[PDB]
Amino acid sequence: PQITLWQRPLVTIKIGGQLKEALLDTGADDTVLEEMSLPGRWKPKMIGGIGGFIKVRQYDQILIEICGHKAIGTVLVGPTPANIIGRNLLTQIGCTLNF
Amino acid sequence: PQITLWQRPLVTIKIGGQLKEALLDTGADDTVLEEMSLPGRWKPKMIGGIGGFIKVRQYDQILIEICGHKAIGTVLVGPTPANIIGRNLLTQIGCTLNF
Ligand SMILES: CC(C)[C@H](NC(=O)N(C)Cc1ccccn1)C(=O)N[C@@H](Cc1ccccc1)[C@H](O)[C@H](O)[C@H](Cc1ccccc1)NC(=O)[C@@H](NC(=O)N(C)Cc1ccccn1)C(C)C
Repeated sequence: PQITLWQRPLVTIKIGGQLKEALLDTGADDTVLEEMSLPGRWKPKMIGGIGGFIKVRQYDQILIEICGHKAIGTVLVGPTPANIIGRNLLTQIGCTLNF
Repeated sequence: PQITLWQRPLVTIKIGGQLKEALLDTGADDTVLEEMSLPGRWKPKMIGGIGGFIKVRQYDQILIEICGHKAIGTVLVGPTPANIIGRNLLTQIGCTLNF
């Protein structure tokens, strides 16, 4: 598919069995998702953004499915205001920027 | 061009006379550049992201060239970690996400 950028590029992702929407984000290095409790082992982390840093938990090897396309990687869960799909999972789904 | 996202998507921009690099950022509504003097008048604004809010100066109707493509649009200047080109100028240059 081709997403245009008139609206925020939101898509549905299936993660841990359930669907959520998430923003496709070429300027994020990592994927950050709203608070949820996944089974599994995690690590504390801090990630930063325009106004400062926030505390998150890192899960490794999570399968997500972004418009039919699976990807496996690291996800950070924390008190974020949006669910953000960053480049670590976007590379796996073959996604490009074209102008 | 077609840009893959294995590395951070950074381009050279020309603005005010300067060259700079900025990130092409689909997850950003607006464009935020590090502090500079730009010709023109400006209004204070706040913008936010992960971590909170910063104070930015707003300049409207600013010419900017991203990879040899011109846009003319609003640019916010403030103390951002990174120079970000957001969706307000990516649609002028005809950028899409494809996968
Ligand atoms: C730049 C700013 C105007 C932009 N804000 C924005 O678009 N807003 C607030 C409108 C809005 C409101 C509600 C929903 C959606 N959008 C923003 O920060 N967007 C975030 C997404 C977001 C939106 C709202 C709340 C919280 C998050 C978007 O993720 C940007 O890609 C942002 C850009 C950025 C990059 C580097 C440094 C600062 C800002 N990435 C990030 O914040 C990511 N950080 C990151 O990847 N970093 C810091 C690594 C890095 C370092 C240096 C250079 C590049 N990358 C994190 C989500 C992990």
